[PDB]
Formats: sequence, C-alpha cells, structure tokens
Amino acid sequence: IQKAIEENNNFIKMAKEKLAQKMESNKENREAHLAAMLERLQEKDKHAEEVRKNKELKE
Amino acid sequence: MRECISIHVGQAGVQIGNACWELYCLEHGIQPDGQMPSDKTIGGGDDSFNTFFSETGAGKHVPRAVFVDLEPTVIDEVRTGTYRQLFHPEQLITGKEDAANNYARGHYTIGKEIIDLVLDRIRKLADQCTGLQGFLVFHSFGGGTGSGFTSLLMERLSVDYGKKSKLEFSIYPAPQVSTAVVEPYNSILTTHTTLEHSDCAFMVDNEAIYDICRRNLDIERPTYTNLNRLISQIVSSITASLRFDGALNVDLTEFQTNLVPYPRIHFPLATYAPVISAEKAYHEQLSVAEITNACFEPANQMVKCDPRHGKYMACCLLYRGDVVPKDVNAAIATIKTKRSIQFVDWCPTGFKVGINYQPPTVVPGGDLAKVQRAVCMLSNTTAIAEAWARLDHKFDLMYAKRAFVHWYVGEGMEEGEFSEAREDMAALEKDYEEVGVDSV
Amino acid sequence: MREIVHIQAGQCGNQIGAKFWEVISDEHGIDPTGSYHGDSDLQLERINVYYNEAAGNKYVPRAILVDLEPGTMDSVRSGPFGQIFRPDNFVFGQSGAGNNWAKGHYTEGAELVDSVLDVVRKESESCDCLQGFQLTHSLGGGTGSGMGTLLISKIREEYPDRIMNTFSVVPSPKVSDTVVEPYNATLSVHQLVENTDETYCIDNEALYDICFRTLKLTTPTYGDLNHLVSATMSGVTTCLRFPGQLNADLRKLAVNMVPFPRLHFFMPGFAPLLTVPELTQQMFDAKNMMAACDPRHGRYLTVAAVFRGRMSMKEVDEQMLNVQNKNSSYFVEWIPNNVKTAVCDIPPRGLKMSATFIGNSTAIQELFKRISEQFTAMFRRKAFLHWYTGEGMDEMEFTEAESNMNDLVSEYQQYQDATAD
Ligand SMILES: Nc1nc2c(ncn2[C@@H]2O[C@H](COP(=O)(O)OP(=O)(O)OP(=O)(O)O)[C@@H](O)[C@H]2O)c(=O)[nH]1
Ligand SMILES: Nc1nc2c(ncn2[C@@H]2O[C@H](COP(=O)(O)OP(=O)(O)O)[C@@H](O)[C@H]2O)c(=O)[nH]1
Ligand SMILES: Nc1nc(NCc2ccc3c(c2)OCO3)cc(-c2cccc3[nH]ccc23)n1
Ligand SMILES: [Ca+2]
Ligand SMILES: [Mg+2]
Ligand SMILES: [Mg+2]
Repeated sequence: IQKAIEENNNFIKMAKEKLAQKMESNKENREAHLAAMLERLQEKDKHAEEVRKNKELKE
Repeated sequence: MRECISIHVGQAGVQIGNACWELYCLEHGIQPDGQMPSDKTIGGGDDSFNTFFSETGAGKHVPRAVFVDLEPTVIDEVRTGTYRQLFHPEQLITGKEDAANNYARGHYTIGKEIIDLVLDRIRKLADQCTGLQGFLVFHSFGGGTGSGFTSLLMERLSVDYGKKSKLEFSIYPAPQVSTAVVEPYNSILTTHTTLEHSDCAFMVDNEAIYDICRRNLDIERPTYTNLNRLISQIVSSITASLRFDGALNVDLTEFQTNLVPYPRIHFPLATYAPVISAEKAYHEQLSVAEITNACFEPANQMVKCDPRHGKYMACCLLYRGDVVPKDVNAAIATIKTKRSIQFVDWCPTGFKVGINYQPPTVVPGGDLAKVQRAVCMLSNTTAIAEAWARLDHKFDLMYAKRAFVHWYVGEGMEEGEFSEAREDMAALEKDYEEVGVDSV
Repeated sequence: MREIVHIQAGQCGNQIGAKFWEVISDEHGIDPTGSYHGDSDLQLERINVYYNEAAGNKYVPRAILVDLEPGTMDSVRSGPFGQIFRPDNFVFGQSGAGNNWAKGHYTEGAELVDSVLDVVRKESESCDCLQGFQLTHSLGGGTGSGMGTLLISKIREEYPDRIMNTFSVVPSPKVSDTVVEPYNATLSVHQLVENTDETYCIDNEALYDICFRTLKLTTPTYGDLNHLVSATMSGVTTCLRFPGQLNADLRKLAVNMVPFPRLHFFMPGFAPLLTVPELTQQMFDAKNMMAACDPRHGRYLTVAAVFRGRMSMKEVDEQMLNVQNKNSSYFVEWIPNNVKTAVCDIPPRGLKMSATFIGNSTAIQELFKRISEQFTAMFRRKAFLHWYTGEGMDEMEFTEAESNMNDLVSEYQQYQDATAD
C-alpha cells in the first residue's frame, strides 16, 4: 500500500514539474519572439530618423 | 454514487455534448427545464441516472458537465437554445478569441488565460460528488482548442485528481468534412501530450461517420447534426451501463479492464448497429443476429481500418433493448464459425457481453429509425494503428518542409516538441506491432 | 465581437475602398445614411465585423480614410455613400506625393501618420475583440505605397498580435505610364514581405486584360477595373461576413493559407466574367486570375474557393475533387488537403451563381519577375534616383529591396521544385 501511494505521488509530482517547465519555456520563447520583432521595428524607427536627418543636412 | 463528470472542449466537443445531453434527457424522461416527473426523490438520490445528473431541491436534474471553448459562438448557441435551462451558467465557460486551429494557442497562449477558471468550475462539480469515478472528455483532435487546451486540461487533471480515471471521445480528422491543413500537427501533438494522462480513448473518424450517414441514412451531404446524433448514439451505448440499472448490465469500467492490456494500448474500435433510415426499417425487423453480424462489417466501424488484417486483444458487445442471452449466444456461435476473428495468443478469445433492456431512443425529426434492439461492439484490435499511420504520414509530408510550423513557433513552441511527439507516435506504432507478434 | 478595422490610403486605396463599402453595404441592406432596410436576419448577424452601431440604429463603417491629397476627401464624401463614413475618420494632408515613395514613407507621411494612428486607436479601443486590419492601396503611387507601408509598420508596433491584411494594387504600364512605378512597387514589396500576414496581389495588368479581351470594353476606365476589384474583395470577405456554417476569424484563415511567413502573396480570381462544373473550370483558368500569372506555370501551396448562390453542395464537392484529381500536378504533394471550399447562400448583386478564387501559387513569382525587370531597367541607369536620395534615401535601400524581392522569387521557385520523395 505504501508503494502504491508513492507511485501515485510520483506521477503527480512529475506531471507538475513537466507542466511547469513547459509553460515557463513557452513564456520565455514567446516573449523573445515579440522582443525580436519590436527590436526590428525600433531599428526601422532609427533608420527613419537617420533618413530625416540626411534630408535636413542636405539643405 | 460513483458519479461521472463530462467535459466538452471546443466546437466539436461542445456540439457532441449537445447531442449527447439531449439524448440522455430523452432516455431518462428529463424535460428541457430539467424536471423529471418519474423521479420521486427530490433534490438527491442514488439512482443510476444520478451518475450523470445531480438534483436540486427544486427538482431540477442538472448535467454533471462543463462546456469550454475559447470563443463564444457555439456555447452561445447552447446558452440561447432549447436546453439553456438544463445548465447552470457557471457550467458554460467561454473566452473571447479562439486558438485559430493552432495547438500552441490552445495549450499555451490563450489556454493559459482560462485554465484556472475551468479547473475551479470542475472542482465545484467534483465537490458535489460522494464517490467521483472519473472524467469523460469530448474534443476534436484537429481544432486549436480541442487539441491544445484539452492536452493542457488533461495534464492539470492528472495533477489535481491523481490517477482518477479519464476517458476521451476524440474526433479524428477527415479531409471529407471541414478540415484545416494543420490538423495532422494538432493531432500528433495532442495524442503525444495526452497519451500518459488518458486511461481509455474512443476515436471517432469523421470519414467513417460521414460514409455511414451517406450509405445507411441516404443523406447526400451529412451535416454536423447528422454526425453528432449518430456519435451520440454510440456514446449513449457506451455510457448506458453507467446510467441504467439492470441484472445483465455490465459496467463500463469492467469492459475497460478487458479493453486495456497495457497503458499505452488504450484505443478501442467502436462499431454500432443498426444505422438504418425509417424508410428502410419499415416492415424489416432486425434480429440480434443481423445487428451482431453488422458489428463485424468494417463499413460500420467508427474508425476506418481493417480488423481483418490485425489481431484482436479484446472484443466486447454492449446490447440494448429487446435482447435475451439465448439469441446473443446463437449469434456469437454463428460469427465464430463464420468470420476472420483471430486473437493474439496471449489473451483468451471469449467475447464479453453486456445487455441493457432500456430500448434505444432517437431524437424527434431525426434520420435514425427507432429500433427495438441495438448493439455497440468495442474491440481492441491492432488494426486501429492504421489510423495513426495515415495521420503520421500526413504529418511527415508537411514537417519535412516545416510547412505552417512558424505559426506554432510564433506562439512559443519549439521544433523539439514536434519531433518528440512524432517519435512518441513512432514508438506507439511499434508497440501496436509488438503486441501482435506471437509468444516464444 | 469580431471587429475588423478597415484602412484605405491614397487615390487608388480610397477608390477601391469606396467601391468595396458600396458593394458590401448593398449586400447587408445598408443605405447611404447608415439605415438597415433589408429583409433577412442573415444580413445583420455579422454586421459588426465591418460596421459600428451608432445612435438611431445607424451602421457606420469601421473605416479610416487617408490621403496626402485632400481632393479625394471631397470626392469620397460626395461619392455614392459619402455620408456613411464617420467624419472624424477622414485624415488628409496637403501637398501630394507626386508618385514619390519617400514622401509617403519618410517625410510627409511620417508627419501625418500620428494623426492616422490616433484615429486607428480610437476605433480599436471600442472593439470588443479586434481581429485585425485590412488596408486597400496601390503600390504604384506615392501615398498608398509609402505611407501605407509606414502605417502597416506602426500598427504592427502597436498591435503586434493582430492580423495585418492588404489588398495591394500592383502597377502596370497598360494603366499608368508613370515611369517610376516599379521603384514604388519594389520598395513597397520589401515592406510587405516582412509586415503583412496576407496580401492579395490585385494586378492592374490582369484587370486591364480582362476588361479589354474578355469583357469587350475597348477603352477600360478605372471604374471598370474597380468593378472587378470590388467583386473580388466582396467574394473574399464573404466567408467572414455571412458565416453560415464556417466558424473562423482572420487568424484561422491565415493559418490555413500561409505555410511560410514570407510566401503570403495571393492570386485572386473571379468567375464568371451556368453549371457548377463551368464555374469550377473557369475559376482555375489563367484568364480569370486577378494577377497576371499562369497558375499552370507553378504549383499551388494553398487554395481557397468561395461559391456564392443557391447550388448543390454535393455537386460543388464533386467538382472540387474532380478539378484536384485532373489537375493534381499543380498542387504540391507535401501539403495534403490544401484546397478549402466555402459556400454562401447569398449571391452578389446581378448574379445567380459566382466563384471567387484565392490561390497561394508559386506562379506568383511571374508577377514579381515582371516588376523586378522594370525596376532593374531603371536602376541599372540610376534613372530618377535623385527624387529619392533628395528625401534622404540611399541607393543601398534600393539594392536591398531588389535583393529581397529576388529572394522571394527564388524561394517560390524552391518550393515549386521541392518533392516529397
Ligand atoms: N464529428 C464532429 N466533428 C466536428 C464537429 N465540429 C467540428 N468538428 C471537427 O473538428 C475539427 C475542427 O476543430 P474544432 O472543434 O472546430 O476547433 P476548436 O476546438 O473550436 O479549436 P479552434 O476553433 O481552432 O480554437 C475538424 O476536424 C472538424 O471536422 C462536430 O460537430 N462533429
Ligand atoms: N485598379 C485601380 N488602379 C488604380 C486606381 N487609381 C489609381 N490606380 C493605380 O495607382 C497608381 C497610382 O497610385 P495612387 O494610389 O493613385 O497614388 P497616391 O494615391 O497619391 O498614393 C497607378 O499605378 C494606377 O495604375 C483605381 O481606381 N483602380
Ligand atoms: N486567408 C484568407 N482566406 C480567405 N478565403 C475564404 C476561406 C473560407 C473558408 C476557409 C478558409 C478560407 O480557410 C479555412 O476555411 C479570406 C481571407 C480574408 C482576407 C482579408 C480580409 C478578409 N475579410 C474577410 C475575409 C478575409 N483571408
Ligand atoms: Ca421494407
Ligand atoms: Mg472554435
Ligand atoms: Mg502620390
């Protein structure tokens, strides 16, 4: 009866740790994808500023 | 006691839920307002139908059920429809934005925002049980919610209710009826992620249901309503042993013992008879023998595969209606002398038989004839692995090009989950091969 | 509860936008005042996708109108239905862009973009659950092509998780002789490859050839081209506007149609320009495509077919299977079940039966080759480059845009040549 209790608890434990690891890893990956996209858009805003300056300093 | 909680996930799960609960109401004489005049014990009882319905002090009989979808329009039809009074509003749970046919959104991005609420409502149902037996989970393989949220939920249920039994009714995708190209991805991801968390899963191949509706009901182009009414007849046959009393009734759990020789080998093939129109049923009474013979005709299977090219590991027959053992035994004797029924060598060949005398019911205005007697066979056959093969092949075709994979990666999944799931399916196909080999 | 925000930019964008709103307002029984005068609840069941409800049971398009030329603001407002649009949703500049992409994207358009975003944000804030955005514009002018892609980039910054869809009118010498058109299109395509989920390539080449050869119009006007465009766009939004059975949103459609993020440029088609077999055969005919591409010179990654009118769903299913079986070589074998079908009971005006086609075909590379050739013809002589460098742009940006569009071509070719075995 103790072995049975232990096996049920180990199944609960391992599923809890696997789920938590997956959800954390997923959160980190999603946030990194959005941060890379935003960083590319910020590089665009930087390039648009360098364009507007080039145009100002052409005059 | 020993109650059962039903959970209906995504569009297909919800709509099958609607067909199933409507049918249960008709079988037990429960009106759409929830009243049951034949039930003389007000507000409680330990009648067989209380495994699926609780009772309020006001005499309302309330499904032990949760409906969950990540968008609202299907469950909104339940909220406004004929049976809106059957369900407490807290049993009908909806988000605002669906999983867009993307497992990753149902399991992570959107699913994470509603999982705790869903668990709280399920907990509310469980606390009303004096001896909860387990869960029935209704969902498609192919939708974003039915795949990913169902997987998430199964994992959390294993945490919160331990080894408490969990059964699935799983809608297997077919190109013939409203499909998404990425459905094979979602199917492999959910089968992989749910495999260790499910004790028994009844797969329903939409192509099989579609063919049966066309061939036997003379329906040119079956709708979800036709398919779900038939599916509900199969579900009702399976749960009838839990919902009715009787001396020849045989518990579903007792069949489950026989249907599942190893934890992973837990996918029974369902076959149902008779599926016949009213026009063809007239002046043609189908006997125990005729319906039992039908059970071994592959055109009546719920999953397309050929049991004639595999081996049986179990074979149960669940009869309902005007059926006595004598006619069952004569029919089985005939089938044993006439058909290609080969068992693996490590398991006895006896068929397990249950009978329920409550007769089959049909929904009014339906396309199914009312019959005096019906039968559902549940067999554990290696041939069902063919359905995995078909699905695995479609997965491989797409995954070799990474087609559509960016939709999953963008929601936070990694390719490693794709290849892990696919390898788990490869090992499953190998298991089904190994169990069919003969002993030393 | 499933709101789409619509944006139209520049002369072309505003013209085809107006025709689109005319056509769908008619389909929903909405008159120019915004009153419902239809006969059927199916017209109103998904009205909120495109229309807000205002006081008095008024339906107001969820529509933003953008140009650097304010004469189009007047022409839209007096055009048929001009009062239906929200007056605060008109956002107009002063001096035009002169077919100069850099004015639209970097200087004048940058100046106006914030007021455009203010209107976008006010519309979005009141959405129950915004699904995303559709933009109508041409790629050959200055305002729509440059400023529209600016708006796309800024929306993506503020709504990175919403779908961005364009209807992009690709230039042709048969309709405009403006010599700088290929620069504006290449510079725009470079943006679109990165920042949209789906782009319908509506090719003025194909629309001209349809009006001339098939419809027998000796002198095609913009009105005749836009009649075809509006019929296509009505067809392609039919499934989200009348649902019937299909339960979808822009993201689920995109997920079904876009197998690789860069390869999201679709060929629209329409038939007729009649049995179901005839519709089906014609809809797959090169002559019915709204992009001047032969789909038999490539392979379909994905296809959506939308049938409108009263017809047998059995017969439609049988014919779609027949066309796939008889044309199997034109569908890549490694995406199973890549052809999707919708049926809407409500036909468009003046037809009993019609078909709208959306193809994700590698033959779209022929469009990109065409534009690419014209780009190079000028870029190899640096012709007209001072128009752009004078706004601060470097040649390097032109080199990169050319290189990215050529990469897109090569990728379409790679997937055309790929095999399962
Ligand atoms: N048998 C049957 N299958 C259905 C039904 N409704 C949908 N399906 C199948 O389910 C799959 C589509 O998944 P859905 O259940 O609609 O998707 P979902 O769970 O709502 O997930 P998302 O909508 O993507 O968020 C396809 O294979 C459909 O054919 C139904 O009522 N009966
Ligand atoms: N099909 C179609 N094409 C148009 C229409 N109006 C303009 N065009 C095309 O659009 C290009 C000119 O760009 P335009 O949008 O008018 O410039 P802008 O509005 O100032 O940004 C030319 O290549 C024309 O061929 C129209 O109503 N229909
Ligand atoms: N990607 C894609 N496909 C479309 N075709 C029809 C279709 C029907 C049933 C389907 C299906 C596709 O795929 C799964 O089942 C339309 C669109 C669209 C684009 C931009 C704006 C839009 N406003 C309304 C619609 C829409 N976008
Ligand atoms: Ca007869
Ligand atoms: Mg759904
Ligand atoms: Mg201009």
